[PDB]
Amino acid sequence: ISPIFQGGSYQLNNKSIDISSLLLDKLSGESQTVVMKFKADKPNSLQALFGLSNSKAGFKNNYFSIFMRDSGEIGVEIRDAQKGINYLFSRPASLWGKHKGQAVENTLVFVSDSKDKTYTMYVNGIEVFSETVDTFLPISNINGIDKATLGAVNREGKEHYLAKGSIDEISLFNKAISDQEVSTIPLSNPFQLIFQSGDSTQANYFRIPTLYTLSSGRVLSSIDARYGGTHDSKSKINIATSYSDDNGKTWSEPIFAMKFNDYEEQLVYWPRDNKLKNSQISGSASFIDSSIVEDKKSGKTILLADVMPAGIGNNNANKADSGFKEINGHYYLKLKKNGDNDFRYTVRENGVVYNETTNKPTNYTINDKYEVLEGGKSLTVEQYSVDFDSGSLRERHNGKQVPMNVFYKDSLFKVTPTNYIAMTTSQNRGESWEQFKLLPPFLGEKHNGTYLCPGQGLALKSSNRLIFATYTSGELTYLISDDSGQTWKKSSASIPFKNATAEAQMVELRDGVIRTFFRTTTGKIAYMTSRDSGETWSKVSYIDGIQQTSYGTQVSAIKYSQLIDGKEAVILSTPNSRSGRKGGQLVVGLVNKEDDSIDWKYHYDIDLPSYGYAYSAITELPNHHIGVLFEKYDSWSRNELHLSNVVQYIDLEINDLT
Ligand SMILES: O=S(=O)(O)CCNCC1CCCCC1
Repeated sequence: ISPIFQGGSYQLNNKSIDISSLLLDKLSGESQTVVMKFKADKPNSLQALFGLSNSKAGFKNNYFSIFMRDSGEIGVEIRDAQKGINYLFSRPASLWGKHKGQAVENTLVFVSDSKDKTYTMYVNGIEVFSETVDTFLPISNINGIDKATLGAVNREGKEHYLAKGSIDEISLFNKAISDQEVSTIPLSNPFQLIFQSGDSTQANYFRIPTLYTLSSGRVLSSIDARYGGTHDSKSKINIATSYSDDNGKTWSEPIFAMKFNDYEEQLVYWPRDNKLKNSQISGSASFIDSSIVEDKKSGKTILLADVMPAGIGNNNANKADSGFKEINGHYYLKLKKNGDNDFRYTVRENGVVYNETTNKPTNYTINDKYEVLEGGKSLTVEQYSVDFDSGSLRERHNGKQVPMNVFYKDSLFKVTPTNYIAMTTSQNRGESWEQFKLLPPFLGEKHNGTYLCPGQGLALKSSNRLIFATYTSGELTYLISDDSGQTWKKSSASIPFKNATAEAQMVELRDGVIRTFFRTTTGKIAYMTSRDSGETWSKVSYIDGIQQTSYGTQVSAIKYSQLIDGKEAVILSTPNSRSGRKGGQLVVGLVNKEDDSIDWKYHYDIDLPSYGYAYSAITELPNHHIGVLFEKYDSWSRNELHLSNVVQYIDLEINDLT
């Protein structure tokens, strides 16, 4: 259908533009669509892009607005004091501000559908909210509307919520356009999606991105596919992967690298209201925080992640138990059988379940998928599904049988309720993944596993050495393999912190010389150095010129292949803010060959200082461009939980950064 009104190139310079005579008499019927292409790289704190109001004295609360905040939040108000209606719908972190220093043209589509009684907002091709109401308020049925306004709302004759920005194009339709029609509207997106709601993972949420460039030229990404909102474990979370063979222009449909099936893969809209938002899937096993490296020698791609048994997360994990029993120099996985108070079993060689009290093998075995067999026959459990149909979160059996896994709630034999690290490998560069295997304890029988640092492992350039950083209380614990990941040893580097989330990423400054950058509790990013390929580590120092919050945020880092200003270069990706997870930057450091110190010379702004930026992944793409996959929202904020499609990918060139 043709638009009833269309205008363009409006500059919003803290002065409203009146379009009443062009639009108001054209509005008819109870359904409308607004399509608006707009820029705002220096927004006010709160500003209206579009308003329909009763501007008469005594009717200040009779209006419709489309508004934004300098946080990147988008929203609408629909109000009529006579009808007693005051709707306010919004979602944080919905907008772009700048990309490569130029203002981004955001494409906004707002559908007011009277038949459905639903208000739906899309920005940049992403649905950010869809709200169904009991009593529908058509945007043009507001009592006494007499002004149509761009860049403010006219209330009682005055300009409220003045906007700074521009509207390149605005169209209105006297119809609620269908989802199919919305999808045909052209976009000018500065970003891509690799993982997204509705894809093959069927997760509605995603966190903790990784990127790694393989020697073939293929670029690989992994991620937490989070089902029960954006919550850390305890929850349902799988590790998913996708790859690109064209320098990041397109990406394969995701597959899983690690997955559990005790709960259904459900695409669920997790509630965002204050009463329900902390609802958390509490009976599911999960994976969380993945990291990838490529092994030159074997050709294998190796991926590690934390594993959490049913109902377990960092919070309630059995500290003081590895989950393993050491028996004459070997670690065996412990099991507790239904009805016992203690863990009287171990998993011996060939998956044989052994009774530690009677010292006899049982007629139970654990296969390579950690599934329980009895007399060689596969046992099963019934799968759970989740719903909020009763007004609160419900977890219940759904009629479907799946293999009984020792990480599951319903399993006859259960592992120790603590955190583990698992490893999987791919021999076809991410096209498929082998069944995962648990790594052994590294810090003793009665110490819970260390926590994997998400992002990349490190493959040393002049040897076969592989290193994955992990952390625990009081130290970074580096896991080192010289045999393609078949065996691992630890290298402990104490840090002056108790219980910090010390997420660490490494760069090889030169042969044998490793610099590790890591998150702390001090508001500054820290670093340490190894000059012997990770055997021993320096004391801790801190980077100046970058701010983090007290709780900190994961940081990613690479050694760039090409010289910059004649020097070896490291690139760092992090929020640069003392206030929240926002103000995303790539910081380019030039290495001083004399002393290995780094001159942090260039700071590239990913988007606005006030716009969200949390966990991130960076890689040098085969064409020497930089790929960034990152959480474009404040993933700490309790106001920004459970947003869909905020993990986004962008392509940059080195000249963009300098
Ligand atoms: O809250 S954030 O800093 O965004 C994420 C922190 N996750 C913590 C970590 C999760 C997996 C293993 C236990 C600890």
